[PDB]
Amino acid sequence: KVVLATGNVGKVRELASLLSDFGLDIVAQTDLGVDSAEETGLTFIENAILKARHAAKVTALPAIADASGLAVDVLGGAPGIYSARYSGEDATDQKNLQKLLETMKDVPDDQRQARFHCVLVYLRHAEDPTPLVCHGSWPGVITREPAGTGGFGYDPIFFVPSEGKTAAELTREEKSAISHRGQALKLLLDALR
Amino acid sequence: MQKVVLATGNVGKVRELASLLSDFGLDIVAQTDLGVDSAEETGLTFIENAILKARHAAKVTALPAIADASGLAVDVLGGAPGIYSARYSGEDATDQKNLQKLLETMKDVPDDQRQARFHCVLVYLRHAEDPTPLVCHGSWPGVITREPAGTGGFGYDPIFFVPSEGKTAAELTREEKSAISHRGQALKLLLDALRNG
Ligand SMILES: O=P(O)(O)OP(=O)(O)OP(=O)(O)OC[C@H]1O[C@@H](n2cnc3c(O)ncnc32)[C@H](O)[C@@H]1O
Ligand SMILES: O=P(O)(O)OP(=O)(O)OP(=O)(O)OC[C@H]1O[C@@H](n2cnc3c(O)ncnc32)[C@H](O)[C@@H]1O
Ligand SMILES: [Ca+2]
Ligand SMILES: [Ca+2]
Ligand code: NA
Ligand code: NA
Ligand code: NA
Ligand code: NA
Ligand code: NA
Repeated sequence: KVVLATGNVGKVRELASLLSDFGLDIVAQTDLGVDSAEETGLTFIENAILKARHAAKVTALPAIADASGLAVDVLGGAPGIYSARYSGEDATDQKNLQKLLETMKDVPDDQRQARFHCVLVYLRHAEDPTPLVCHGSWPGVITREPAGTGGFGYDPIFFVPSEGKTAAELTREEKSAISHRGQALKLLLDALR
Repeated sequence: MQKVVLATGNVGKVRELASLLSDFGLDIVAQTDLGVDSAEETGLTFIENAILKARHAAKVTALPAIADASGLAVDVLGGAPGIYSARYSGEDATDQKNLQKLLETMKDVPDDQRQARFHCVLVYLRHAEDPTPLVCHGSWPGVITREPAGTGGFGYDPIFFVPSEGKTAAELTREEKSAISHRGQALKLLLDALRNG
């Protein structure tokens, strides 16, 4: 039994069944009454550990967490670890991507490079001194208009060159095969076996 | 021109890190030379403690920083001393006091139950608040001896037998240890990450 230490349904959709396929019994932290951890970390790695640790503390189960975000080159890597609250704590996925959009409206078509980052952590117990920490990243280009209805977050404005479409235009299987998250997950599963 | 602070006060670690970082092309300065005091290690993992030490140095000096958090995990002791390796014998701890304590602790542990592993995490931070530090790790299995042997290295090396070599970590040359240790492995990964960064 392993707790999935996220409240993000888009993350759950991209993780839970692949983890199950692998052979784990996955429980969403909300089912177990785990509230949101304080994300006080300055890096994806530290925040992923904090969220996994918070869930492992509450439940006494091993935990997997995901800290991820979008880094845009012209913005010096923003919104980065502040991706979820980019437009404030009114923030929704649509409000965040539209702010990003508005922010980049005068950025030339050839300067819109970006990269998604993902750190996945597996903690055997809350105080595991050697958690499995796996990361992935995924380069793309920020579009000027959203396209596609799949995925979540900034997916409609993230053009994926290798696919010739945005992340939201991919099927879930396609996106799982190549994303920052799918790359990290492959490394995590390798490490687990 | 541009310096990188080595965020450790452990001379044994400096001896094992500085020369390859210099060969790579980094201008390395030990944090003590810049007057940096030891950070408070409040982390529960090697990775968190390596990040905190790198960040403290980076903040104090305004230079990129590399830190190492490492320790010895003994199976029969449930992984102790672990992240508490440096302070194992307490507030007066020295390498010899720490290894002798561990010795004494393991006195009645049978020969087939003395397995252990060194762990190393190295971190590189461009700035104190770098959201994506380079984080590399290495581990190295061995067996705890009953008596110290060898004078090389530092820390618990005299009591860490390495089955592949048929001698303890302290009986290895500097070159032999760097080729196979938890730290040699992590450092080459870090150099690879730095180049490809
Ligand atoms: O902390 P948890 O509960 O896991 O949920 P969260 O959504 O608050 O998670 P983060 O702090 O890790 O927030 C990261 C964000 O990065 C964005 N993001 C992460 N992965 C994404 C993906 O695959 N596609 C689009 N956006 C993604 C996401 O929409 C948020 O803006
Ligand atoms: O924190 P810094 O300033 O780097 O110095 P420190 O010596 O306090 O560093 P740690 O908290 O990382 O302590 C780790 C320890 O693990 C031991 N250790 C680490 N690497 C070792 C090695 O290669 N051989 C023997 N012992 C080692 C070391 O002697 C300490 O007991
Ligand atoms: Ca969050
Ligand atoms: Ca220390
Ligand atoms: Na979002
Ligand atoms: Na989201
Ligand atoms: Na220690
Ligand atoms: Na030492
Ligand atoms: Na070494």
